[PDB]
Amino acid sequence: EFPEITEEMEKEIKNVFRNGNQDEVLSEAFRLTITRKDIQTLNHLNWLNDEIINFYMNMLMERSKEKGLPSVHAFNTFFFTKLKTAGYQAVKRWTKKVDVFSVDILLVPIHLGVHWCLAVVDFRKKNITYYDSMGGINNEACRILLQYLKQESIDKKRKEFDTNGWQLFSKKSQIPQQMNGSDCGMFACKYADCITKDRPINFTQQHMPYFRKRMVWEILHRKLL
Amino acid sequence: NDHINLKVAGQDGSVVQFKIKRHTPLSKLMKAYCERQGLSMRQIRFRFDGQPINETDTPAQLEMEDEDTIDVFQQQTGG
Repeated sequence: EFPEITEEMEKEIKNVFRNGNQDEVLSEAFRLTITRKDIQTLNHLNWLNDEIINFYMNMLMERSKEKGLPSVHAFNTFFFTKLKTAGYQAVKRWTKKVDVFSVDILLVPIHLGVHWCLAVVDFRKKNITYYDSMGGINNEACRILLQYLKQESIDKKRKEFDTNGWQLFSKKSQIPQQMNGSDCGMFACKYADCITKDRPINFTQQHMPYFRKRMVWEILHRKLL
Repeated sequence: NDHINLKVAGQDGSVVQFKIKRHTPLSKLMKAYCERQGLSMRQIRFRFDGQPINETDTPAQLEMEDEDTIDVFQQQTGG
C-alpha cells in the first residue's frame, strides 16, 4: 500500500534536517507554527514535541471531512492533562463552537510525564479505548474522559449522557509494540492514522523511520499519503 | 476602543493579571509574562480556550473579553 519516497522529497527533507536557522518559520495554518526546531524532532530518534502532534492531529481531522470516512474532532495535546489535573471547569470551554457529539471519533493525544499515548472516543462503536505502544495500561484515562462526556453533555446539550452499553479499555500485546526508546509520539500519530481511516492497524517499527521522513513532507505541504 | 483585563494562568496554578487595549498584538504581553515572573518563551505555549495564540494575534482578533483567561503550558516532549 506504500507511497514511494521520491527524490524530490528526500532532497527537501534532508535540507530541513541540516543544522540551520532553528527558529525559521517553515509552515503555517491550523494557527500552528512549525519551525526547523520542531521539524528536527522527527530526525533519527528524537522525542516528538507537542507542536508536531497537534499538527498531525489536525490533518488527521481535516481528512476526516472527506466522503466515506468517519468524521473526527481532535483535541490538542494539553487538553487531557489539563482535565486530569484541573478538572472540567477548566476546559469547559475549549469546545465552545463544536458539538463533540455530532462527530464519529474523538482523538485524545495524551502527555504522561515523559511519554506519549492516545485515547479514542468512538461514538459509533460505543467504546473509549486507550493506546500505549510500550503496552502500559491507563484505565483511569478512560474513566476520566467518560466523566468529561457526562459533564460536557450537561453543559452543551443540557441533558445527561446515555452511558448505557459503553466499553472502556486499553490495548495490550494485541497491537504493535514500541520496540525502541523514542518512537512513542510516532506510534501515537500513526496509531490514529489507521483508526481515522477505519483501516486496521498493520505497521511495525521499520515502518517508523519511513513514517518519520514521510511525516515531514506530510507536514510542510499538509497532505497525508 | 477601551482597555481590558486578562488573566494568564500557569499550570502551576498561578494567575497573573494584565491590562491592555483590545487592539494590541500579544507580543507585548507574552514577553512581559516571561520577563516578569521569569520564564523562557521558546519553551512555552499560550492558548485561549485551546485556540493557539500567536504573537501576531490581538484580543479583538481572538474575540477576547474583560477578565478572560489565557492558559500557558510547558512545551512537552515524549519518547
